[PDB]
Amino acid sequence: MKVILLEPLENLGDVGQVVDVKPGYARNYLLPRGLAVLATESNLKALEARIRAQAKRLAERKAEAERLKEILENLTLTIPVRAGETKIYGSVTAKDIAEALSRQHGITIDPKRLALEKPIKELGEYVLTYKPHPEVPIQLKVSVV
Amino acid sequence: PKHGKRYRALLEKVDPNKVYTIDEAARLVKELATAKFDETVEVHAKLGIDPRRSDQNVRGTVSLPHGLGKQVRVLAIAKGEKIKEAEEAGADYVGGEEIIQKILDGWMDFDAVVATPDVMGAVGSKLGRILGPRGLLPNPKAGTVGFNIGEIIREIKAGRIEFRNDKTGAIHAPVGKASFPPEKLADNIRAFIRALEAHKPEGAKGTFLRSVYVTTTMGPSVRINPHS
Amino acid sequence: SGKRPIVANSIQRRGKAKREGGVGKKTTGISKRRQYPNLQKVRVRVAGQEITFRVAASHIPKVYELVERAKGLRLEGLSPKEIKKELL
RNA sequence: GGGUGAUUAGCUCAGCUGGGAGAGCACCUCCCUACAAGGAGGGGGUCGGCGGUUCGAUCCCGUCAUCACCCACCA
RNA sequence: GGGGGCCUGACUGCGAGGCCUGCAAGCCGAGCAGGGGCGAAAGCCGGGCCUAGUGAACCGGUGGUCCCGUGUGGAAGGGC
RNA sequence: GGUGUUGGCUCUUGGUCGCGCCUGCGUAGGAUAGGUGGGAGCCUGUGAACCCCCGCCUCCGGGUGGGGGGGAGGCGCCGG
Ligand SMILES: [Mg+2]
Ligand SMILES: [Mg+2]
Ligand SMILES: [Mg+2]
Ligand SMILES: [Mg+2]
Ligand SMILES: [Mg+2]
Repeated sequence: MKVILLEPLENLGDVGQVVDVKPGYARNYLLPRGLAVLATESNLKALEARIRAQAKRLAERKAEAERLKEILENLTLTIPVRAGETKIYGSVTAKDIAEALSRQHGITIDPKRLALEKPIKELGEYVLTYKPHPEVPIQLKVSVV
Repeated sequence: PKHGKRYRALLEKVDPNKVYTIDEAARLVKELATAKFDETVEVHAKLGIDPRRSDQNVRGTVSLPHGLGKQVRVLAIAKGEKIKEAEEAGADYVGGEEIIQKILDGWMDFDAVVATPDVMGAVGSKLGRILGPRGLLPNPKAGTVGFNIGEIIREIKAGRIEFRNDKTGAIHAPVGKASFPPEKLADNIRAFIRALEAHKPEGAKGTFLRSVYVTTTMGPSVRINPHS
Repeated sequence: SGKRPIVANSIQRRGKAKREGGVGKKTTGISKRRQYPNLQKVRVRVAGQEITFRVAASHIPKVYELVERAKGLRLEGLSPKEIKKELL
């Protein structure tokens, strides 16, 4: 019986590979226990359209970065903040790093989608690693005075 | 010593289980064999029957375009006007029933039968059991058929072939001779099976096909695919 | 009874006997006998509860067809017997 | 008909996947004992006939014949 | 009736006329052609000196046959 | 008995048909010569013979093979 499973039981294969099984193996086991589906022409091109989505979805969410990767890196970021002259008075936070784009460069980027475990307290034209998607690592240029 | 190391030779350059095309393939079979100063055909093929079922003994004769080559001596045996009309070639200096003890103790160097079943009462007594299964007994369908023997000792120069299929299908085309061009090794497998496809055994549940191979006295082996 | 999408049932069609021949003649022996389908119960879930089907082995998956059809179907209302009836 | 099987002395019987037919009982006699135990000699066979392979058949193979078992095909 | 020789006429295609008799049968049979046996020829040979030694029809096997053979060509089955 | 109801996991066993492999034992005759048909060369200097291990069968006689530095000859003709 041609049926596809969704939990990789290392006896009939990994998820995705349809397999012919004895009907009883499917009648009194899989589908009741939520292991497989009767892959009909309806339930074929059903989920076949699904794999026609996510496998193609990574494009309006993937290349959308590259249309900004080799663009965003071609810029600086300046955060004028009164401070000491070898260590900042206070700090600069990723949460606050984002709106620095809004008060100068007018771009909306996500906070916690940014590699910065701790805040920076000393100056220097430093460069960070922003993430718009865990696939296209972009390095971000910043500076404080 | 053991088994030899050249046997692990020519076969690596033959591709055993394949095709070849048989006919036009014999032309490089010529450089396959490379035996001594000769070559044979060796067809064999084992029947799909049983040694018994009454007595499907089977005998016959073959044609063969050119012929054999060397000698079988023949010698033969009769009494009267028999060898009289048969001594231009294969037979010579026979004598009579005062010589057969040269079979006993005189001249030991004999082969080929012809002759005529005219004095069987004595050879069926003296050589009636202790000679035959080598490939003898005057017999009929074996070069011993009355006055018709007149067209036989020159038919040696044509064909022999004893249809002794026995327990093992057997049969064996032995006329190649290598240096007899390759033509004498190319245009006769068909005319061989044409006489082999003759008085076959009758009533058998199976096939009349096996192996065939076509090999020399010491040539390669491993199948061929028999058809044409 | 027979019931179920098979719409199958029992038939009385005759069972007979003939001692062989054909190269001579063939005998006779008759009687009337009953033929039955191969109906068996069929368990299935459908979200809530189970429900049995005295269906024949011809049209077993038709239920699994029917079930796999009843996706976006208002299936509940606390009505298990009524569900089977509503199964198309 | 289809297939499994036998059959050897007078008898109940071996022979071994091929190579001079044999062990018991019965029959004749000789022994030690008078009987019957028990030994030694000899006779006894168409391996059911007929054939084919085999150098060579009790055995390999194929019909007959007298059985025995099982499944019909007889208008 | 007892011996010997040569043979296959215990042929094929017909077959007038008749015995018996309800039907079906059964029985004898001269005559011709094809071809043959015997005998020098006349001639005889279509089983046996005779009267008993047998089985309608239905069904089916085997061998031949200018036959029929389903839209047509083979084939399958049938028919003589 | 077979099959659908009837599903997962596993151990083993018989046979059929090919392949790669182990054998083939009266005397005589080196000797343990399955059969048939050819067959005089065959192997060998990319490797033989006198020398160590092992396996299988075995008729104690050996038949068959993967192994060792050694490196020029050994079986077949024929006889019997
Ligand atoms: Mg000759
Ligand atoms: Mg020819
Ligand atoms: Mg019912
Ligand atoms: Mg029939
Ligand atoms: Mg059952």
